[PDB]
Amino acid sequence: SGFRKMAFPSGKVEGCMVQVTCGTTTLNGLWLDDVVYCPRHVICTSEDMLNPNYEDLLIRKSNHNFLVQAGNVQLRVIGHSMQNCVLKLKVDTANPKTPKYKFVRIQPGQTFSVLACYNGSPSGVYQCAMRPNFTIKGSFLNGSCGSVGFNIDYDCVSFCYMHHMELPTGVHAGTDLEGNFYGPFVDRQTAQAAGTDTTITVNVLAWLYAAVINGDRWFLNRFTTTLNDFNLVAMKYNYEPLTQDHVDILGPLSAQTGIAVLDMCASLKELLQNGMNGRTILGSALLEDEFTPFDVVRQCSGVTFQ
Amino acid sequence: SGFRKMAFPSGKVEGCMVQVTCGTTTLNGLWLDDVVYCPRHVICTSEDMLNPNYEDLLIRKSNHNFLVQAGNVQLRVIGHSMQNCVLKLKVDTANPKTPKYKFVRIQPGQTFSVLACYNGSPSGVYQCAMRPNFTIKGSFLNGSCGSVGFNIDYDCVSFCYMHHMELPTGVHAGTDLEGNFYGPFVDRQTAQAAGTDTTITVNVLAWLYAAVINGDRWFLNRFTTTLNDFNLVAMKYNYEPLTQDHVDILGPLSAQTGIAVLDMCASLKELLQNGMNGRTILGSALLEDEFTPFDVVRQCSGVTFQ
Ligand SMILES: *[C@@H]1CC(=O)N(CC)C1=O
Ligand SMILES: *[C@@H]1CC(=O)N(CC)C1=O
Ligand SMILES: *[C@H]1CC(=O)N(CC)C1=O
Ligand SMILES: *[C@H]1CC(=O)N(CC)C1=O
Repeated sequence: SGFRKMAFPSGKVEGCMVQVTCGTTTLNGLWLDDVVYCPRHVICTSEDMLNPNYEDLLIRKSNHNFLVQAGNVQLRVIGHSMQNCVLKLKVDTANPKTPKYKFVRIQPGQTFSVLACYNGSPSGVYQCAMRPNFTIKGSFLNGSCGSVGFNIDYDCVSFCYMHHMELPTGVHAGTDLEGNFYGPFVDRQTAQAAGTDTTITVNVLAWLYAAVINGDRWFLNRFTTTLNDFNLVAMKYNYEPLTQDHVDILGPLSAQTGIAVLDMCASLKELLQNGMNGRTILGSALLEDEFTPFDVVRQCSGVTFQ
Repeated sequence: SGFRKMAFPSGKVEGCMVQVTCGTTTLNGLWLDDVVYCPRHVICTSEDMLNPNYEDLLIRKSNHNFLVQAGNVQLRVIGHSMQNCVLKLKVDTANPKTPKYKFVRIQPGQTFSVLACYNGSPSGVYQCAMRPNFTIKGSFLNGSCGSVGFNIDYDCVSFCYMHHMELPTGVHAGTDLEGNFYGPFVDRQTAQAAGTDTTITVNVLAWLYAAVINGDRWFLNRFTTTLNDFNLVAMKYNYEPLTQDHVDILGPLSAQTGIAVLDMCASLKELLQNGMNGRTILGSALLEDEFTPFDVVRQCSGVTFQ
């Protein structure tokens, strides 16, 4: 037993990370088959990034202005094109270590692992959640753009995120692997505001179930509320409203622990109004919303991957 | 910027994990060169584990009673021996993916990554700290024994931990790769008590420096204390005493931020007596002691590995 903010094993992703240089700008790219994917602002200079005209900038570039290195092995660029906010560089070699993979656009509240990289080389791995305002609260230094986020399904990698920028507020924004930004952000250096960040209620609930599974039950109370009246309290504290799909997703956690979703909601209700009063839950003095119901089930049953 | 509890990339370790079976007991082993390392309680039955006589049990076993699988590839066991609490199985094949590696016995308070495994297959990765009482607070289910903890130094893996058992209290105990337990635990199913768990003061201090680096400075106060008088407060709250080596290790964090170690100690002093009063620091409502000074420097400068 025990409970940890666990990330997916990163081995299959390490072998896909390359270093992309264009001009004096260097960042990370993702090498699958014979295509290298990277942020298109790699073609920007320091001055260009305030008001970049990407089509006009991309015109001045030819295949040989792009240097791609995979460790010590040089790749040769044969074609290049812009798909939304990512560049696709066709190279002469297919990545031998290309894993079975898929591109996926995740939804707010889902979780994934980030492999933070510099100069094409892997630095560290952490788990995080797509916030409801389509940002992530990550850990990125200069040079980490093109680092990717991913899930693993047995032997299959699902790439869902590419890092593009840090907002003046210290949070992080990026795209899917087709280059569409998550959220209303653009790849230019201007003031851009994220919305109100809210708490992911269904994840908190999944975490309470994890805590019951692991011996923390002090917060269980003898009260039963309704969905309307919980959501009425939820909205007051900047919590995402709970819907029926959310209750359905929690069904197996309900079944394994004998506690109805609505009863768990009533416990959360009380913590929101009264607080935790110094106590802790699974080690934490705050409510935690970076585990999905699937994460809890995976962790508490020991799902593995190739 | 930002700050995350980051783990090391696990790729180099994934390729070393095999599945070891003896009788009906299956667990994980570590395959480096032509030796497989695993917990010796693999040779125990369900009844044996209360009062195991390992030498007498190991006598009834021969090379062919040990089945080692690396994915679908079977390994053949040629020799076998017991070194303290680990078994060493000599196999006929050297692991092709053997990375440059070293065995190391870490000290309490150092951190490392755990690759949690089942049936020889990688499940997930998390960072943790060796507590001062030589336990770790991990996330392990039945079948995870022989999972290992490790650090990476550029292209070199430092194995420091092998998982052996969960205590009746829900915490986790294990050995180095030479089979010596960390702490006074034995590999038998009896009540074993860990000592008092204390907080790792030098790590907390490193984390305060990280927080100053990332914009959290509300806890900075205009007070200066002495080492004796801080330690006198430290011991009252179950904090590890601070020594001069500890102050020396923090020197570069002091230099980069302009804040003297002793001044930071005085800030911590106040949080210990007064609390955080609802506020948070780097996202957390508790003081955090699972980052070493080296972790903070690595994260805040973007150190990478092969
Ligand atoms: C993994 C491998 C693959 O092609 N798929 C299809 C959806 C996977 O899920
Ligand atoms: C990594 C590779 C190796 O043999 N060493 C010696 C200490 C390392 O640090
Ligand atoms: C990485 C991401 C980013 O914004 N830059 C500046 C050009 C990088 O190099
Ligand atoms: C893994 C670790 C442990 O104690 N067991 C029971 C025999 C395992 O199989």
